[PDB]
Amino acid sequence: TDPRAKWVPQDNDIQACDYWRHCSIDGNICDCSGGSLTNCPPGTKLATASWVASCYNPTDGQSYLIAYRDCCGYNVSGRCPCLNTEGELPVYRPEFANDIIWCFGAEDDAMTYHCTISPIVGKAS
Amino acid sequence: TDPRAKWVPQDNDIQACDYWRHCSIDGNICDCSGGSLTNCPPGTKLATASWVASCYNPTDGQSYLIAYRDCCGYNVSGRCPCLNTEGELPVYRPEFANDIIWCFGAEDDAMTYHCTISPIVGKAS
Amino acid sequence: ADDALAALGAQLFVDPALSRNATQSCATCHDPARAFTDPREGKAGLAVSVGDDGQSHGDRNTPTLGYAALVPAFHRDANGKYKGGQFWDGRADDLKQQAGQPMLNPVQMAMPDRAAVAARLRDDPAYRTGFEALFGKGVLDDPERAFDAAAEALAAYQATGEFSPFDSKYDRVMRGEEKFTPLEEFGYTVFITWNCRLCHMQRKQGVAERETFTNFEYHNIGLPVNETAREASGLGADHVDHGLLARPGIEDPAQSGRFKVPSLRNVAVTGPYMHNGVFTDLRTAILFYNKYTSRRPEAKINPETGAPWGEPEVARNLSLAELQSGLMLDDGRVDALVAFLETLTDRRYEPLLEE
Amino acid sequence: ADDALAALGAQLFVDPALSRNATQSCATCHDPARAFTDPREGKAGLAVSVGDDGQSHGDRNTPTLGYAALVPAFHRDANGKYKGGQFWDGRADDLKQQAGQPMLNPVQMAMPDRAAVAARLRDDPAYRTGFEALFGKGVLDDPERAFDAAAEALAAYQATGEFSPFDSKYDRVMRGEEKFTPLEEFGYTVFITWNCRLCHMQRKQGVAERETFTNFEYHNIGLPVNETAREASGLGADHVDHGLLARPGIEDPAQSGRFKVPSLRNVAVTGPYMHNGVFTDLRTAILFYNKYTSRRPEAKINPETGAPWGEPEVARNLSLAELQSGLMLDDGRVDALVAFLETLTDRRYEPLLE
Amino acid sequence: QETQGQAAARAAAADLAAGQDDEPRILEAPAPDARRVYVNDPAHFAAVTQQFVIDGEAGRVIGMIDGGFLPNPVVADDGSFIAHASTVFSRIARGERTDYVEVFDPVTLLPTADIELPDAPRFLVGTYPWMTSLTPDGKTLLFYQFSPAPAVGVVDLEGKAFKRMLDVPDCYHIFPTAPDTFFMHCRDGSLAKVAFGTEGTPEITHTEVFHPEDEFLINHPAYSQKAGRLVWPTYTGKIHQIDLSSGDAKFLPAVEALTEAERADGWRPGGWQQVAYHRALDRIYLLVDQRDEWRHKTASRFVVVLDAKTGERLAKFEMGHEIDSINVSQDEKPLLYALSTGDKTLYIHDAESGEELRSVNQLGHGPQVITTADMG
Amino acid sequence: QETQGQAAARAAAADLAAGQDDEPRILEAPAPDARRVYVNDPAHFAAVTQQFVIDGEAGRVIGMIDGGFLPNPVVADDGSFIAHASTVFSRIARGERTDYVEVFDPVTLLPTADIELPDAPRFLVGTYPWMTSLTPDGKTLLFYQFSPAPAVGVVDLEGKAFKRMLDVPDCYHIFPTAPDTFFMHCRDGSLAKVAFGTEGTPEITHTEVFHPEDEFLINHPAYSQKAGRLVWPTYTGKIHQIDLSSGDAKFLPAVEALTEAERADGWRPGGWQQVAYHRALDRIYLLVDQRDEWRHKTASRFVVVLDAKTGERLAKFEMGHEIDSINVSQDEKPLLYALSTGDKTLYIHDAESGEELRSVNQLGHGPQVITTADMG
Ligand code: HEC
Ligand code: HEC
Ligand code: HEC
Ligand code: HEC
Ligand SMILES: [Ca+2]
Ligand SMILES: [Ca+2]
Ligand code: NA
Ligand code: NA
Ligand code: NA
Ligand code: NA
Repeated sequence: TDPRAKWVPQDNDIQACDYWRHCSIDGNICDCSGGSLTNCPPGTKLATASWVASCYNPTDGQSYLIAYRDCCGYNVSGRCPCLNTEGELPVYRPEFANDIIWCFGAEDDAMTYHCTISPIVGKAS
Repeated sequence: TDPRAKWVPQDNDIQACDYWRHCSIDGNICDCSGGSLTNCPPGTKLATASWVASCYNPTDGQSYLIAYRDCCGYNVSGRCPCLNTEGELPVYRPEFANDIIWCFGAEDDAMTYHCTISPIVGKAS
Repeated sequence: ADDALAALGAQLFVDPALSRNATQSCATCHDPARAFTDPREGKAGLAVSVGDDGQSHGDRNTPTLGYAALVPAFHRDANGKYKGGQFWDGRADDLKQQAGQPMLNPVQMAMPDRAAVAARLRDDPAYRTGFEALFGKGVLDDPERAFDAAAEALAAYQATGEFSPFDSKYDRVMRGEEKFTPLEEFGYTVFITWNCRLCHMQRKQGVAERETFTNFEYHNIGLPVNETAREASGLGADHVDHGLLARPGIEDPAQSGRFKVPSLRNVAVTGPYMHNGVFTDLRTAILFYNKYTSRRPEAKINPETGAPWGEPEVARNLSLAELQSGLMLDDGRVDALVAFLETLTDRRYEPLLEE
Repeated sequence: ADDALAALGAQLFVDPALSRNATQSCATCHDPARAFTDPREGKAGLAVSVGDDGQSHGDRNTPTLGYAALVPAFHRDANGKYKGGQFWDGRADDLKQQAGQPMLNPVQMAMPDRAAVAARLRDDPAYRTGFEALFGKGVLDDPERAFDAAAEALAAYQATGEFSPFDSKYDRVMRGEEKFTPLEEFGYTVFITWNCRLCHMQRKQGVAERETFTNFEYHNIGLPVNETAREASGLGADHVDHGLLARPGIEDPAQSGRFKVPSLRNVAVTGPYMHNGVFTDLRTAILFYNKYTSRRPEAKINPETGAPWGEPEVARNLSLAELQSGLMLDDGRVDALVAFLETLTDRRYEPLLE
Repeated sequence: QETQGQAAARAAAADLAAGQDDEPRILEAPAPDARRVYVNDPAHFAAVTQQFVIDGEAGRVIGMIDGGFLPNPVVADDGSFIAHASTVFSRIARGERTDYVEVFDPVTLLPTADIELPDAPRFLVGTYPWMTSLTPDGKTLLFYQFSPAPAVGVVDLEGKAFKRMLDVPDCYHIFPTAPDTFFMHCRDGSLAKVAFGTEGTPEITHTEVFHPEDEFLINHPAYSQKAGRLVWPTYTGKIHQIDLSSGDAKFLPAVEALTEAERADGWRPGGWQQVAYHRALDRIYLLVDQRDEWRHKTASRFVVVLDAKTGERLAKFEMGHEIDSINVSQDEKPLLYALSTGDKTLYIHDAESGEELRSVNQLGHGPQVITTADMG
Repeated sequence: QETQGQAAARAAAADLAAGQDDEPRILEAPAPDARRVYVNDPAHFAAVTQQFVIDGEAGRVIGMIDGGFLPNPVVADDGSFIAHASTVFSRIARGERTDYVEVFDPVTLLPTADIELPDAPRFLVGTYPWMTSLTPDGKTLLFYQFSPAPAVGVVDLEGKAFKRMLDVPDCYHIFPTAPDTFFMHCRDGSLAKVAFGTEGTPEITHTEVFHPEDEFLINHPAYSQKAGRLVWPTYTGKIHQIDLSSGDAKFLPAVEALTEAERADGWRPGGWQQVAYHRALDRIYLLVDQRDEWRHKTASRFVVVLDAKTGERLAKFEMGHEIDSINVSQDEKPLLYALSTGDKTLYIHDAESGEELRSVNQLGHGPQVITTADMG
């Protein structure tokens, strides 16, 4: 709860904003509106695009690529809001930018933002 | 601040929920979104319908009839929310009921609730 | 002056000598026993009045003189709303300007001119004494002076408490001397929360000192022609009553079909209703307003004839913003409103209310 | 043991005695100097390969044998997607069932039957020794056991280190031994965040131990017919390649037009591209994906022809959900993907990149 | 004592360590059961709104449903679907109005129907459960209209079509009792029974008047469609009970939720859904607190529990939060649900002992309406 | 001392006592002036949003405008009109997408144009003022598209119609310099100048690369169309200045908003609208605080003010609140506007001394963007 202090990751609770995989999340944790860490809630639509970040995992000391994907087609969840920005770059480097609504590829052309999932898609580097 | 306490009217600040004319208001005070105590904000539409209440004026000891009228066609203002129910009766006595959106007769068929005004229409009887 | 000028006007008010054939006074058409309205049946019932010649009918219903002294003189307010005046179309500025006009109007008292009126006044020694005491010697020898003084006396008389007593049940209840029945109370609640109050209350907000249940504005509510009255008047099946636009000096086409909002005081005893006397029953006048708000078939139908209300005489400039309230009056609310409007009856006419 | 089995398969692999006129071995089409693909120029370029008869051409491009050992045995998964197997249509279950079929294919090596194979095996004293040492005395006298044993040896050979060394630059960067260049890291970032990774990564999520840049699934990406190859195959221009639907026992019409996702390892040196070798150049392969995403005129045009791509050979069961990404790759991103894919080249073929 | 967020961290970490794959995808919510509870958020009159689908047993959000301006939610008792009547505009809160009913699948939450209501016929009011109602067979949705006059709209959910408006007398609320019948509460202090068809003036029959003009019946009565029991508190905690199980109204003896001494010391009901009824127990639950008489929409901190037959008080629970609405699950050992508009939090209590068991926060901007299915 | 609500009660009591009548009516806002300020609430990505129009002198809301999902507000420097590009859906957050431009009268707040944008072309992103942009003449509105590729839409406000999209290269933001010309910022480090006649490809010309790969330019620079000063801070607090007043780009001396020591001890810009530029005074204003390098979007409690010609610091203010965005009035003795997303409150400061004068609270759910008109 010091906002300007270096972000301290934890691996014990996925609903809180300091969970290690949320290091560059912008919005809401889908685990808090009926999805899960890596799945969308019912009635929403899973985008295919993603911004990515290398998030340090305090547990095994390894860095993993989290490819954030949005669940779209609902109004914002309003539960478990978080904005982190580890390694986050301005819009002109979109692959690393998180103000952008990554709902591209979602079924039914869904582009409204409900929440975001935090899957590992790789090792850093 | 005791919410269950008998309400105590004042005649010194129209933006506060204990202002005497707001004794059966439900919504938001129009004065707080560019209206005034008795006028709607720009871009909204003034209903012709109302609900009424007898509100004691502590400046002069008289009770007045306040015919609340809504300003409609905009999303709820979100400023100066208030809910009072002096003399307020259930829905089947609609002239005294304040959960109903009193937007009837507004220009352009506007029925969304934005805020409410508090004009006097008579002395109490 | 005060008492004496009113008392002179009391004598003129009742004096048939101001009509050509001397059959007719103010009081003939403005009968004090019927809230200063005309009880006489003519070729169109009580809708329009019969003049001194026994034959001619007017085209407009004879209104009450009660509370008329509360209306401001004619003017345009800064909103651009015309306000006040006398006659249903406001063509007289005030009571004094209005008073001489039924004397010279051939369809009413029918005196040929001012000198003829002056001649009648000169013949009564009580008028010679009363007129000269107030307006100076030889007043009755100058036709323009005599006519103007007579108008003045008459205006004064209509300004007395006799005309505006404020002793209705509503007045008593507002002073805390009695209380409304639950029905009357519901009627008042309805009147002040529904569209009635948009036109039939003096003020847009705040409290009036001497409420007369009109804002004195001009509105076209879209009434049809009263065909039997219009036939009796003889003005022609092609004739259009333009309301306010008929006031000389008003040229604005948007004023066509608009009429002065009447005071609802004594309304229960001054039937029939509207400027052409088109509705017999107070209830019907109330139900008229549902044509603009109700989706039901019956709301298109004048319950007195079994047929549609009818096409407006003037189908433009209707007060649609006020009239299209989006809420219909159910029968319980009409009843309540009838109850309430009955409390606006002055004490002396309370006995008239049974019938 | 398994050493000897694969050592036997290493012999068979380069032996033209397994072709009717003895003009070609597995290595003729799957050239080790070319990441186990065919260098030779036939009637339709390098799009399809020429059999033992000197004239017959196939209808499909010869694929690399690198990393093919990592592919699981053909199966239908719990989500009802087919996965794994061998050949572009998965018609062979695994490497063992696949190995026999070039020997007997008349448009390829063109041996008449298992007996002619056994007969040719039995003519070599080294095979009599090597085979009888692993499978028992007389195994070459039974055509069925002999053919099966040769298929085993070849499958074992294809599963050695040599075919799957994991020594690409990509592998070295994942072990922390070097770093991508800026362009290469941009391309990798783009590869895992664009739609590529929905198909060309082993897992949906997590990290794979031995990534081969394919999820082993079957997809119709809407490719046109390759006109000169189809002509050289002589299968007739009324012919339709139905992909997985051609696997015996697949019946579901939703599988028509779908092919196995190729591993992208060595992709930079195994041109031409796709099941029918339609695109000579890697960058054209990348750009094909823009036809489903980009507004621009040039996205309809195959830069190799200057003409529209062509209608899909099979105009149904297109993987639209994956392909209609809503985002077009600009030149800079196509550039960066080329660089990243170049880093999937095994060490020994880095000299081929030019 | 291990929270759901912690349990999920522990499981994701095991998966990552075991190298366990899994495809990112759209979840189905768990099968509807008795401990599913819906919370609607009218968001203090905002133009768009949310409903949260919550597993009461776990205290976990399992889904959401978006809505428009002051929608009316319904839930089929049998659990086969949910629906709402809702209202949108072409430019947020301005321009062309479209009123419509959606039916949704209770596990995918996908709309299985979207039925336009002609001529913007919905009643726009702070949300009252019994202004939109399902018939017991789940085939028909009934919605109140106020303007231009009281009427009831008939929507055929099976054929997915608006059928008709019914004219009714000067009455309010809609309590269905049969595929073609419902009751309303009338200004005159009667109930009206309304028996309708596809056309024709409906058969409208009034009961006896059951209360004086000056007892005020609250806007949020409890009604158990399965029991045919209508539980109607007044402003003083006096409770009317009407038995409609026979298809006709029968008036049960009135009970007092508060004692005479409580009432003399200022105890009154207050809130939004100030009453709940548990059908299998035949128990009534009432939100009460010490308050001035005209503070009847304020939160309360106490629930009294009374036997519906005798009016005997069974418990008085100190809720320990500012509670605006209550309801109960309809299973044995029911939960008592206590929703705070102010805290935007559903507190879930053991209804026998009153003990707070768990809670679900972050439930929108002004959540007010708790709905459960009676699946028993 | 007397608040607006109190002064309001005194006036209304005097009208009552004096019997003054007055007609309930729709107000007009006052004439746009230099102290008028607009605050946009993207509402943490809610499907509907609000703009508050504020008299900064009195610290009084004088109007509001509704928007849809992540609208882009613009304000005509001359005060002639305001506009936004906005996005709605047929069923709150789902169904058919409509992107449109509305123009409003700036005193009635009535829409004067509603121009539909074909094929849902808007870039949906947390709100950046220079992703949608008026030409200096106010006849043309230009909006950024990211999908399927960077492009720029041209909307004719005079004719009230969409015109066409322009193909651009891999560039971001839109800074209009004339009726037919705008600059963007490109991935490769250059600026791109885009000149478009009515047809064909636009003529596109790059500057040199003016910053490196490792140097990160914020999403919210400040651009004064009237001065043609583009003011672009980086993550460290270094500030790029590009003059565009000649119609071509000319790079002014780079400058540093923080001292080498302050960087060393943790001082960095951070927030949303981290930078403001006052044209008359030629003076830059920069939200900064002590923070880690990847906490660039968090609130900052300090503002520094420095000369744009020289680089010299003129003041450092402790704002006394958590501030996300800043801007300034463009008149003499400007106001410094300090917007807190977390407090939903606009703090209004004397820009000369940094003292807080007044404030405006309850500005929605997550207010982030301040716009002012430059009218002198
Ligand atoms: C033949 C019947 C008749 C007689 C006699 C008559 N009036 Fe009238 N009076 C009417 C009619 C009819 C109207 C409405 C006329 C119109 O609007 O054009 C009217 C209107 C008025 C009004 C206007 C009131 C209002 O609310 O608009 C006043 C004042 C008035 N009369 C006073 C008098 C006086 C004074 C006399 C005697 C000098 C008089 N009347 C004689 C029939 C009569
Ligand atoms: C648009 C303003 C307006 C509104 C709203 C309106 N009235 Fe009127 N009312 C009038 C006008 C004007 C007349 C005169 C019409 C005419 O004769 O042309 C009138 C006439 C009447 C009369 C007949 C009076 C007489 O002496 O002839 C009654 C009764 C009446 N109104 C009652 C009501 C009631 C009750 C309501 C509420 C349902 C109501 N009005 C709403 C303007 C209004
Ligand atoms: C005349 C050229 C030719 C020769 C000789 C040949 N192949 Fe192939 N190979 C191909 C073609 C063409 C395909 C793809 C055919 C298809 O998909 O139906 C292929 C496919 C394969 C595959 C499956 C690869 C994948 O990713 O699906 C394996 C394994 C294989 N060959 C191994 C061999 C072995 C072992 C030999 C020696 C017995 C051999 N090949 C001889 C041309 C040849
Ligand atoms: C729907 C899943 C899918 C997606 C997404 C996809 N691919 Fe492919 N890719 C395939 C399939 C299947 C083939 C083989 C197609 C065929 O030959 O019929 C293929 C073939 C290729 C080839 C030629 C390989 C060879 O050996 O012939 C390259 C290069 C390639 N893809 C790159 C990409 C890139 C880069 C992306 C991201 C832009 C991409 N693909 C996206 C499924 C996919
Ligand atoms: Ca009359
Ligand atoms: Ca190839
Ligand atoms: Na008639
Ligand atoms: Na005229
Ligand atoms: Na070819
Ligand atoms: Na088959």
